[PDB]
Amino acid sequence: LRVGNRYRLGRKIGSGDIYLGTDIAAGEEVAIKLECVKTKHPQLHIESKIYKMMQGGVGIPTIRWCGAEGDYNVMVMELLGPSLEDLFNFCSRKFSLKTVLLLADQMISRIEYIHSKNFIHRDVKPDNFLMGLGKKGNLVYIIDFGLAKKYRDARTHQHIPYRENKNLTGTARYASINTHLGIEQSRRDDLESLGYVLMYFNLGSLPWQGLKAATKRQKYERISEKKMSTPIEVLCKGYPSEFATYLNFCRSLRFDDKPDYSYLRQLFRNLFHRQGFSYDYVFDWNMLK
Ligand SMILES: Fc1ccc(-c2ncn(C3CCCCC3)c2-c2ccnc3[nH]ccc23)cc1
Repeated sequence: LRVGNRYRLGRKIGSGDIYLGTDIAAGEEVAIKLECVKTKHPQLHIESKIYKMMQGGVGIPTIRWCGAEGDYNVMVMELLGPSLEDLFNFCSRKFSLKTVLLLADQMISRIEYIHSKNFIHRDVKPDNFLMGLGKKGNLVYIIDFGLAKKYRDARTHQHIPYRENKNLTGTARYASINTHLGIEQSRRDDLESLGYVLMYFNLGSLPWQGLKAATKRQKYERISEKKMSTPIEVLCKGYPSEFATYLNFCRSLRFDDKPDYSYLRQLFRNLFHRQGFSYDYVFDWNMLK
């Protein structure tokens, strides 16, 4: 079907829904996200506004086209490759220290860029980072701005107020302690969540993963409690101290503190150099044959 002037829609990729497509005119594959014009909760146009504000940043996917066609609102992106969850599954849920550290360097940089554009992400998880294709295959991208919010006024740089008594909107596995306590999310929270993602890659799972409970809200209570009763030195036992030092620093941040991103990158860089690794972008999955 003839989306825009110059895009052919293909079959679904996964999860509105995501499709493979072709830029017929340029001879490139693309990713297409459709949303029905009458949902109860229209979101794509809002998301697209944010993706547009992010454009030009390293590892932000490039919008080809937004519009509407027939029954649908439409956004078209340059094609990207598999997520970190997909590549983690493909690697038997085991990443080397070198791979974790290569990813951590880029991942901190993307969150910092988002924050520079006056937003917080609030769904930092392996599924929302994708590797590029082709020439861009060494580059980690971030996606999914459906849960994102402005944390300061674009002009006045005025932080949003400290609020309580909130819901847990994102993914519970990687959520911050302050999020479980129902406190308003800020920059520190995106970074703490990254901290849990990194240990996830180290361990193959997290200790509060796979808790049975009867209801959903009961399951979140159980995750919260497990997190809050698992000291950082226990979570990180048997891995370089840097993972612990990073999570402790994140948990020390005040609501409206600007994180020292540079310090966090330097932490993992120094570890990287002590191990004698080279920044040559050869991830575990590149060595498959
Ligand atoms: F305009 C957009 C087009 C696609 C997407 C998207 N959402 C989710 N994904 C993937 C689907 C496969 C599982 C992992 C998440 C995409 C997506 C898929 C492929 N290459 C892409 N390039 C940019 C986003 C995206 C988001 C906005």
